Amino acid sequence: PFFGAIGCASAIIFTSLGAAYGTAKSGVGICATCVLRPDLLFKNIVPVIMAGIIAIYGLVVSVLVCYSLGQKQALYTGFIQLGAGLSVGLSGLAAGFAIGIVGDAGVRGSSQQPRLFVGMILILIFAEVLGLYGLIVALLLNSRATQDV
Amino acid sequence: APFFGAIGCASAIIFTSLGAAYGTAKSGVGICATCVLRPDLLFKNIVPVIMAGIIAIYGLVVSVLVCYSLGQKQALYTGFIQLGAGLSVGLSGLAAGFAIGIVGDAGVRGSSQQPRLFVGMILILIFAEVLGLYGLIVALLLNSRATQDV
Amino acid sequence: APFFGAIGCASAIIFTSLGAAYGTAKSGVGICATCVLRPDLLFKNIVPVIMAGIIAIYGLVVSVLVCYSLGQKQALYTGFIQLGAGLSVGLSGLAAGFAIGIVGDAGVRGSSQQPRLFVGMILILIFAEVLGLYGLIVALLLNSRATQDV
Amino acid sequence: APFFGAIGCASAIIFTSLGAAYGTAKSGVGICATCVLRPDLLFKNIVPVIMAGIIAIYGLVVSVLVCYSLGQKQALYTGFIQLGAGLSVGLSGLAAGFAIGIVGDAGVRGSSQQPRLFVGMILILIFAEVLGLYGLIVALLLNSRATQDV
Amino acid sequence: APFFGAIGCASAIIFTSLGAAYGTAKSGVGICATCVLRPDLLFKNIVPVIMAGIIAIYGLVVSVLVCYSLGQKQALYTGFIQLGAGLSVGLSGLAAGFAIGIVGDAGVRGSSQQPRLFVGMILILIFAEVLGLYGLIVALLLNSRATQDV
Amino acid sequence: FFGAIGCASAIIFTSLGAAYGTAKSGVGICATCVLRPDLLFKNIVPVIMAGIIAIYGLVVSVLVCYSLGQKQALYTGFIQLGAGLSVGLSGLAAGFAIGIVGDAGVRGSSQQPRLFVGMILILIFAEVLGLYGLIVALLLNSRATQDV
Amino acid sequence: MEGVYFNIDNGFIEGVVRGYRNGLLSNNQYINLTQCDTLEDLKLQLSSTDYGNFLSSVSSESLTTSLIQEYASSKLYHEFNYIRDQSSGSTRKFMDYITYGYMIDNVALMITGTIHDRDKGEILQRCHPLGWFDTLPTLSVATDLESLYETVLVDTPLAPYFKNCFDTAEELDDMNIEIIRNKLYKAYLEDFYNFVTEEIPEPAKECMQTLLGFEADRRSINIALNSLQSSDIDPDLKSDLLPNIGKLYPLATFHLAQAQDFEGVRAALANVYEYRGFLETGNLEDHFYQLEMELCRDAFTQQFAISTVWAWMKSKEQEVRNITWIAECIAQNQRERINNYISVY
Amino acid sequence: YTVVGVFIVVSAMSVLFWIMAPKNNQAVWRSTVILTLAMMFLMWAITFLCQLHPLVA
Amino acid sequence: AQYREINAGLPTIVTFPFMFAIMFGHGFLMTLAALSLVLNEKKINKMKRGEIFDMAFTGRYIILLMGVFSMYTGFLYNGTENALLFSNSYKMKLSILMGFIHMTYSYFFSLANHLDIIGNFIPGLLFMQGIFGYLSVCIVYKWAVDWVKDGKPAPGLLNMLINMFLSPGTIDDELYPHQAKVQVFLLLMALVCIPWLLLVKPLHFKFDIMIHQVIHTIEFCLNCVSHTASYLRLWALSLAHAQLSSVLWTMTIQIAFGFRGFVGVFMTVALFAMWFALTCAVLVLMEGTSAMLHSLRLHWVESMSKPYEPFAFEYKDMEV
Amino acid sequence: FFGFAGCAAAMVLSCLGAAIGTAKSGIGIAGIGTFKPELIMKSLIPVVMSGILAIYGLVVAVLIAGNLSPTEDYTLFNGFMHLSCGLCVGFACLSSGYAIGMVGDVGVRKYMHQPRLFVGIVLILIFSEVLGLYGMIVALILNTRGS
Amino acid sequence: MNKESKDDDMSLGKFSFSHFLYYLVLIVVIVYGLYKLFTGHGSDINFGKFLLRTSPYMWANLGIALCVGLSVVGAAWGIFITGSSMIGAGVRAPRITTKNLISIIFCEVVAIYGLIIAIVFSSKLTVATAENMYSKSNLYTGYSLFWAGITVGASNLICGIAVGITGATAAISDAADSALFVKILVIEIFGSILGLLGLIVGLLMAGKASEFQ
Repeated sequence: PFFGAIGCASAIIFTSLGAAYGTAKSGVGICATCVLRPDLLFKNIVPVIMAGIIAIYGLVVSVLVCYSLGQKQALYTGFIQLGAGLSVGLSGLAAGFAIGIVGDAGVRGSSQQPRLFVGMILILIFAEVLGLYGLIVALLLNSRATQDV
Repeated sequence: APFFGAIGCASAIIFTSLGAAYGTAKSGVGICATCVLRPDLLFKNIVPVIMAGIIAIYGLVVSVLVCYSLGQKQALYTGFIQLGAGLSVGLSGLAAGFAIGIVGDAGVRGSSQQPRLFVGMILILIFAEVLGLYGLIVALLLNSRATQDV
Repeated sequence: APFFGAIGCASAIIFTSLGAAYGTAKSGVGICATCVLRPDLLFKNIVPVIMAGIIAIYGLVVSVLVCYSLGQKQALYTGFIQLGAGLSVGLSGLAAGFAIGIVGDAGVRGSSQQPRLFVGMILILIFAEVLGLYGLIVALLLNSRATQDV
Repeated sequence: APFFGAIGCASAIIFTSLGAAYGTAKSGVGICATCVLRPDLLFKNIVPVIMAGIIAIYGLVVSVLVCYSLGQKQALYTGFIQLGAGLSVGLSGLAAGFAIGIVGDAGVRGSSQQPRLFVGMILILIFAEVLGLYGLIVALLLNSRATQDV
Repeated sequence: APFFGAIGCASAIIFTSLGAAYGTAKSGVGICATCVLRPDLLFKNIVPVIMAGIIAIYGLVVSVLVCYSLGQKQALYTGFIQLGAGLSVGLSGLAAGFAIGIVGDAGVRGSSQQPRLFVGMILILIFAEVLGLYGLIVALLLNSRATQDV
Repeated sequence: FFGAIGCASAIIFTSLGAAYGTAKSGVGICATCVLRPDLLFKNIVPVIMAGIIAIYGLVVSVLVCYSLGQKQALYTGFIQLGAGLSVGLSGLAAGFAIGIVGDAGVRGSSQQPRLFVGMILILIFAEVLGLYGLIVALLLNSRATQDV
Repeated sequence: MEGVYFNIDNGFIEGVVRGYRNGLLSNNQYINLTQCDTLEDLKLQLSSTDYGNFLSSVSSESLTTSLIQEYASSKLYHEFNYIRDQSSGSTRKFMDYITYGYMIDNVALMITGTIHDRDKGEILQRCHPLGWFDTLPTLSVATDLESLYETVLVDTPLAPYFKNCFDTAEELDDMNIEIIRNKLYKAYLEDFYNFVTEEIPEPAKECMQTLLGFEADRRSINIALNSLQSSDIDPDLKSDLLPNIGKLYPLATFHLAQAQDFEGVRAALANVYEYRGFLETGNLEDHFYQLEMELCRDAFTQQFAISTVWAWMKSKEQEVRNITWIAECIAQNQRERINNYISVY
Repeated sequence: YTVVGVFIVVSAMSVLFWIMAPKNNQAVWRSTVILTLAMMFLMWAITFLCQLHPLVA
Repeated sequence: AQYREINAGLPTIVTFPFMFAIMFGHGFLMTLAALSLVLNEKKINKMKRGEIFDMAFTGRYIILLMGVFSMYTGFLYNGTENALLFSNSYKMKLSILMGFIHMTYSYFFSLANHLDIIGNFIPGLLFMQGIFGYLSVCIVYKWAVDWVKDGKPAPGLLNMLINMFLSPGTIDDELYPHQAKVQVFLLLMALVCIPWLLLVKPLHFKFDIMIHQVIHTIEFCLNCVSHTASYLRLWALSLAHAQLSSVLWTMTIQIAFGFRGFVGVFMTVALFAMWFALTCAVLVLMEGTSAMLHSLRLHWVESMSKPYEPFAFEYKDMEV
Repeated sequence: FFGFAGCAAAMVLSCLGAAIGTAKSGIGIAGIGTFKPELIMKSLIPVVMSGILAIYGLVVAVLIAGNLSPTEDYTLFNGFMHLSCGLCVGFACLSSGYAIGMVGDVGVRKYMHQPRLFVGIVLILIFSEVLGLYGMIVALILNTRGS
Repeated sequence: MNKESKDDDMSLGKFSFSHFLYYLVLIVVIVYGLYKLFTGHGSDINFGKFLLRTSPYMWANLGIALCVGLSVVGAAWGIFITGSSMIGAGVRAPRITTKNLISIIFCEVVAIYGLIIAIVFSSKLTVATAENMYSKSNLYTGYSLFWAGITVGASNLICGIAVGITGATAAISDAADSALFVKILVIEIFGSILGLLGLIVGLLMAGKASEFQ
């Protein structure tokens, strides 16, 4: 065994890829929305900062899972961390993938009408429950991996 | 023993979070496009985002129950019912979110022009969530047999 | 044995939930467009989503019946008929849901112009449940012989 | 002794160099397209290439620090650590370079007609480098325990 | 021993030669003449071929350094530590060669019309050309400790 | 022993290439026959020329099938795969080339009777690749029966 | 990029497409023939090129306007219909899709001209998949959408004119030839983006994407400049969708299309092409011809690429229009004014 | 042994542009000698015999 | 951009050419080619040869100062270098101490401007001054570690990488052992700089500040690691250019002198001409690729100091 | 017997790269109506230059096949170095032929377009030939250091 | 062993999907099989600590028939685009497009090239032509004939494809038979000599694999 390091890095890699795709999808709609009028550029920056907050859960989960790692690697310490990191990584990647399209659609629709910032901010801000549930499942899965031989 | 049963608990929340993310994105795209033309239908069209995002609680509760039913020791035959129930709940939540997003986009686009299809659009989106409840019930029935071995 | 019979239980509800979600999305995509042309056909268009969603109960019933047969102990020959019954009911439910989606969308678009064409679209969706009924009967007959000991 | 962690040090600089090269190409395409219309924003738009190319220094310093902590005995407490620690910084640098490419191309194309979002694009890249820095911190934390294997 | 790790020296110039070939191939493509000639762009466009070929020049030195440290017969410890340096220079040389190819094609097409874009177009490939040396330094650092195996 | 698929691979590849060349020659002959009823006899050369390649794979499959089931070992089922792949690749390439060559020769011969001699010359000269591949399969099948 | 895939039909179709383009006339022959003014010298000078076979098949003692359209119409049938009969697969499907894309607006012009007492014999030469003896007489004479749906469905494969006929059957496009031509041009650009999106990653396409992207903005600027001072409708489909979403917008093309003196958007979008903000239609057409000619000469020399087939298809229509305007200008005993500047690009 | 002794010997026996300067360009001429001398001090070239035995391993 | 005296391009005239000349004796060709365009500037202005050579001919003082300063650092590399992992261990740690003086000089120059009536500069350069000060102090003490209480794994980045991860430890390795409180005082001084940065803004502003202090805190936190992380390009390009020059010179010098007679003059003349021809293009490629210090000094150095005023101010400084 | 796969697969990439480079370079010599002045005047350098890539893999495969023998030291197992030695020259010859084909097609296409940029296609195309020499030099250096 | 039927099944399955790729849409090659094979090989090769490789045993003979089959299959595909060029021209001119059939002789010689080496590479046996690992040792001599014949067959297929690719553009190539077509024929000869050079270098580097006993 001794292969739990890729599962530990997959939580920050999936949240970093989902946050990068959400920031790219937010900047893609913000680049087209900024061409119409330079009066709502500060309002469209909320999707990149909201999508970038999902990487802190995978980073703190990767640091907490890395802090409980033992000196001897075996089969009991290289199987639960892969699913625990893959759960928070896939949850942050799905939340970043939905936050990218939600930030792109809200950033594109926010150019013509500035009143959609409440609904786009609420629908875009309502995607953190998947990453929080994935980090909560990764904490419970990481809590049962102690005493590795 | 391998002790690799956490992939079944992670696959349920991964599939439910992916289906809820795709349904929330597909419902938020048509909700944003229909909300750009008029903001009065935002509160009526806001139900599909919560309905698509509510499917993640089944995979999160199934992963929490599968993680709570794991224990300190595992065997080789322990990681089967969690993988089947996790894959079934993940596929059911992904199909329910995929149908919920396409139903929410056409519901918001058709409801943007004339505000009369909200009864059928709310009934289709409220009726398409039964697959996640059936897969969560099958994941609970498969999870009930995982608290006796080991 | 490994006791890996959960894939046959989850494979029926996965393909059944995916085909039911695809059929409900296919009927909900055309229901919102057909509801704008005639307000009287709004309540009549809800029958294809409920008719397409009825095929999901076969994989949930076969997975719920096959879920109790696992238990804690297993063997080398127990766990093979459930995969064939689950994949057999899942493929027929996914194909019946996929054909029921395009048949419901084409039946709603053709029924939007004239009301006499709704009997053909309802007849195709009513006639497309024979594959799911035969696959559910074969999955029930295969699931009935799987439980012999324990 | 047997070890397989040698590819983990070289795997770290691959994703950051590929994402930095793709971000430099996507930023250079919009900078070259915007430099033809007005030569005043050409010197201002050149900062995102050098700012995007600084993400490879974290993977190169992590690869040099992981290569400096290499011992003479290979075991299970040294192998597989540099692959995940370098793979996390490589995937974070590849995602930050991939977002910096679309952010630089969209910022250069939107700033080509009317430059008003240059500080927003530079703040988007400066806020996008923190995703690579967060992966680099976990790669340094996992890379710090790659020595003393028995 | 196993005698695995000899492909690391030959694998170095593969991605670097493919990236330099893609950069030199993509640099000549594009508009270079419009009516009868260009504004001295023929003498300026020759820099991206040598700039893309610099990583291929360093890849032969890295592959020669790995080939000198390969040897006829060595232990399994030096073989596992020797492999891995070629993929780091190969991936960064391929990504920097692809970014130098796209930046050379866009800088050649945009530089064909206006000659003022060659200053930023040369600085884009000059700033993107360090990806091969950044991986070559890590490959030389890992290859420097692969000698004197026991 | 796994050389049973080698005897069927030659007739499978030659039947597939002859089927595709006969389909393209029949489509080109049917499309060229609508413009004039005099080119029907001239347009039938590509289907008859492409359909003659099945006899080499059938005779090679019968000859390779004749040495199976009586004398076989762990080293006697290797030549049938190379001979069947050899005749199958040459028959499949010659059928696909003879189909487009027959369609282009029928389209060029439909305008005037000038390209029909060139298409009939190339179609008559394209059988050397099938005969050279058939001679290697006959020479490989004739040299068998070495290890019991 | 290119040269890494194996294509059997693409090599013969690319060689047969490059063989007709190599034997065609050049800019030196058009510049030399444009300077001279004589009906007898035009037949002798034009006999050396590839059009000397069709022009030499039927000719009289005087220059006629009917023989000029019959020469390019006879050369277009052998240059376009001859390659489709000898080809098959995705190359013949894309080549038939391009001829169906040009036949979407070319058949729409005959369908709109059918109400004005127009037939198959009263239409000019245009790019199509077949001649006007199989599908053009029944499609041009057929005024009902039910017969045009079965006539378009009878051809293999399915063309994009069925959706335009279905949208035009309910009166969803326009009541004039302007809105039907703009919606047909936008649907033709959407179909070219659909086939160019489908068969895109066979080779490495670089000049085809820039030629289609510049041709979309040149077609939108030409459609907005054509309706300038014509009182066009801002809420009507007259703005073709382009790949640029940060330089050219639909509101700027719709506002610039109306007679309000709003040509500053073309000057803001300028500095990258041959067009510029002005008030002369001849200078805008000459700059649009030189802008469309850019990236077209590179496709005539490069081989093993899918963009060279579309660039040769547009270069055949541009060379047929330039040869028809050059022959029509000298056929009337006059000197070209706008065709002389656009004779070389 | 180190270059800190040579840089301390240069800094000890050197004013380092202190204190006055010329009239024309007194700021660049004043800080230029201190920046070049401080750049040379960090560029003192402290060679081997602290990390000697090169050409290893 | 109308600053005449300060502070736009004051430290860029020394920090620019000194840090730019470290990437490039190979510096004699840049000083000869840079000094050759002095008298021939009027005739070379109307020759019309190249676009980068015209901008290099306009900035004759920048290429003359950087070309003259590049010969000093270039002559030392091409200290000695005879093997691998010997010369790079000192040239790698030399760029940290070389860039730390310009980093502290930019903070002192930024702290000198705006002259409580001062603030927003006391918290900056406190965490990086402690971490980078202990890393530069460990690199300075690492070259004196003889006897055995020393080591070169690497030093520099190895001590800072091992530090900040163990409070109970003292140093690993080659650090000042007096005894363990260096990391505690560094972590306390770096952790105390968090509230003092945002707290010192309203006291220094007087005799919407929250978002500016948070964005300046995160931008200072990212630029503090990016500014120290961007220093590797000088030693990377210097070691790559020195290895690329010494490989061709060592691979051509031995073959040039062999086969005495006419073959040594012809083969040595052709090999020396091709070697010098490739060496001039390699030095021109490194000089063209040495703009990273100008870009990072123009954006990152100009962001914490105060624009294109330092580029014209650096050339206008040597002219007046 | 495992060492013969590298020598047999050594020139397989150089022959496929030189064949595609010669076919891609020869495919662009069709146009455009001038054969006396410029086609071929200086466009024959890529076709003849691309054929020299197979000689390095063929000579390296003949030297690697002649160097190894069944009675020599082959009980290691150390025969995996011949696969990297042959694949190193094969990938460099294939990339050099693939870049030489696109450089010859771009130089032949841009040669007839402008009469002033003819030296740029030759100067840019001349640098592409040095790519395949590194795999042959590394293959000969790896074969010289072995048995 | 198990690799005996897997090698023939994979060899037939690769040519089946490769031949079905250019055909009508009935089947297609699995692109995920390469990433699944690389991930499955690197995953099992990475963990655990063990040498992962293959072992050839006895057969060693598929390169002999595969060389002549690959040369005949490569030579048979070049004549399609070469012969279709003259029919593609048609009535455009009576020029050298009907007299440029010299490339078809080299394309027909490309099928004999490799097949002559495969015919001369066996004598006095059909099961084994050298020392095999079924009744003796020294199986490298019989093992190298498979890779040498596969390399010579692939080189003959590439030269045969390059000959037809040169001839199909080298039919007439300007507009007619007024300009000489020898410029494309020079590149066709330069891409035609690679089969003879690769066959001479592969035959010389391959060694002797006949007269087994």
